[PDB]
Amino acid sequence: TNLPTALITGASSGIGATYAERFARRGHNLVMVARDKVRMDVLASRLREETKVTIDVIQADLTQQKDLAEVETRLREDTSIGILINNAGMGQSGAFVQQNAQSIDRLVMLNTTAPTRLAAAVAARFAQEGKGSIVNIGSVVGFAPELGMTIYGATKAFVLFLSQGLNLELGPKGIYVQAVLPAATRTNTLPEVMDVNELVDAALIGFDRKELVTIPPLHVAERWNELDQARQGLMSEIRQAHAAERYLP
Amino acid sequence: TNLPTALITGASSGIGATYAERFARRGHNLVMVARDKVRMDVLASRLREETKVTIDVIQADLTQQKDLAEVETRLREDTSIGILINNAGMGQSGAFVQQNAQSIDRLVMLNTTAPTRLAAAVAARFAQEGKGSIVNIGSVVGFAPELGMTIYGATKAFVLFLSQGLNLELGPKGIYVQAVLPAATRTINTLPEVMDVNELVDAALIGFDRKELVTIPPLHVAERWNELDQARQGLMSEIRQAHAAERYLP
Repeated sequence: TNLPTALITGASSGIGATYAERFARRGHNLVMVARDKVRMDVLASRLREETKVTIDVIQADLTQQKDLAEVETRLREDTSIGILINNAGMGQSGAFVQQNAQSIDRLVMLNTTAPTRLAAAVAARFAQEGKGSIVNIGSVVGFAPELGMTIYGATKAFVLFLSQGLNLELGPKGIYVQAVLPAATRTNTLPEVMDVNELVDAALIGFDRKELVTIPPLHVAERWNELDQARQGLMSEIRQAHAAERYLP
Repeated sequence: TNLPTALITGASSGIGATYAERFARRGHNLVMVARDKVRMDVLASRLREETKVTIDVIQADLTQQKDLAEVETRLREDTSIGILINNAGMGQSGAFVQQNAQSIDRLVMLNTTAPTRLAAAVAARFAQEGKGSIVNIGSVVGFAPELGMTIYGATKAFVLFLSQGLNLELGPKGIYVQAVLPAATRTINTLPEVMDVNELVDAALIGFDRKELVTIPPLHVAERWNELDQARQGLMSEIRQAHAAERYLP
């Protein structure tokens, strides 16, 4: 019974909190990372009592260089960590013209820079060990510029490409890289939205099946294949020596 | 008659330097932004002699908060600037496991954070004026995780999405947002498969003058882009958010 320890960012609520509970019941030791230390301690204390696994709590604001460097160091040196859940992330509030220099910095930093750096911290050790799993939490919005969340969607397009690139680089080294792409998730005079428990349960079914790109709210799985095929179809017609004749006078 | 001033980042060499020469010959005043002030001043001096336009040179490291804030201020306050060429960018050196925390920060900052912030600096004024043009320099690598430049390609996937999002948001305000996606561009025992930077920018400016939204000069079959975008929306058309698909149900 040698289950690897799982480090999970954004563990204080929502998708991260559900991942923590899931892996703890499966028998995995945990390292919980979030900005809200109080909700983490409450959740971690309950999971210790129920599942009897060991859980380390790391308070970290991954928009800060000190906090991000501390989590990187934990990922590099803790040889027991064999699973990274790149879950920490934030949304965009308002239109593009309502955004701030501070808001743009934080949104890219948390959704793009931090998960890339955490993946880099583990990839060197994972490759030497010949095993390891990296789960990046993307978003369906990464496919939908029409939704008006331009910067958030752009960071999620980054996350999907990162996952695809890491699989091709690290897959042959024995490393499993999964992209989980939720839609609207629950993390009144209105009914809608998917329960976070259903989302993580679907994501873990793909995880156990070693699925590379997992989109639970996608009804027709073939649509993803056709998108990837269309992507490669475009690349197959790239001729780099000269511009196409439609750009010639 | 009254051609707007163009601010061009990464103007010291390559695509940025070529955009500068092109817009100066058309009659546009320029604001050149780069870290290499010596090479920029050489270029700007030559363009002043040839085209007789005015050129302001701003030495700036767009990975730095102070320098980026100065260029933001210039874009917000200089009402003569009507064109933004988001060209500043750097490549990735080595595999993912060879990357550094320092290298990752700079790669994301220069290729993603800086162009987004510069676009935001102009968009507020552009929207009030009801006109303006934003040209984001992406890359074909944004379509190709197979090329092994994972972080660089990811930033270019970011830039393309940013361009698509800005067109739908700022287009209705009268703002033109173009995505220019080069492949290998030249900025003896092998066959040439790199495009001359002059040919790349000339193709990009033909798309610019035609108000093309996504311009991929090395793409031989233009329909491939349409089919990709259609497939993208086709995937979105099958998104059902209430429950997970039955393939994830026991």
